[PDB]
Amino acid sequence: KETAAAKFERQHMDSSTSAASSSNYCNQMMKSRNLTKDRCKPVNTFVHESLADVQAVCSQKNVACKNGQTNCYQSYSTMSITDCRETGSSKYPNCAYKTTQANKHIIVACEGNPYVPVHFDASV
Amino acid sequence: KETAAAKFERQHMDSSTSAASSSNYCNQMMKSRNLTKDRCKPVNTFVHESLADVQAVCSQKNVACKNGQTNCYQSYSTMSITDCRETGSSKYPNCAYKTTQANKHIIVACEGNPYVPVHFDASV
Repeated sequence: KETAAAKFERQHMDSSTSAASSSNYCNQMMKSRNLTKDRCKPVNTFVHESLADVQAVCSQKNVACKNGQTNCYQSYSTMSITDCRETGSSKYPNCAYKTTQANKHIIVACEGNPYVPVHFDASV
Repeated sequence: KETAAAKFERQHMDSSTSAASSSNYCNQMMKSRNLTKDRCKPVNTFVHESLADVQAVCSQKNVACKNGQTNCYQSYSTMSITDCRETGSSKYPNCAYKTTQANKHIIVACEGNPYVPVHFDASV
């Protein structure tokens, strides 16, 4: 039974390399992470920093979450990210995404012991 | 000097077939990849996925290695593989193998900068 922490890592961490290198990064990554398996997940962000650096966000700027909870944290620094968004013509089972690389702060919800990210709330 | 990363590709990649389909695959491959030179390597697994799909596993689910180290990673999806296991009546230099094809999650050990597969740990 996947933990919320593990889910975060499967959906949002890609510490492989510092940049999405290819226009097809999202198509490959979305599939390699199980996010085109039953339906196309429409929108997803991958963060290209070390796990340690992303976990450290949980001791940075405390902010409200979109849902009203107060266990969210904004990274003090910007991070290398890739935004994956399904195209307007994408239709399961041939999921198609446009890849956009950015450097932006991330906002995560943190929970548990160890106290780690369990939800990606936004990039800013 | 063969790198560890190139050694893994020699010993464990074979992105040319979708499977095995052929009882003689391991007899041919184990020899062809230099795995029967000094002895009959007793067990070995080949992966029938792209090189980028196997290298992407080093950013996938972190799991303990069988030897207790921490640098092993399990694929989120299943991958086409072929296990090769030396038969009971195999005698070097005439190494003989049973060929079994499967679709299993793979577990690899990753090392280096760039962080790449260097050992095939297990399939599950």
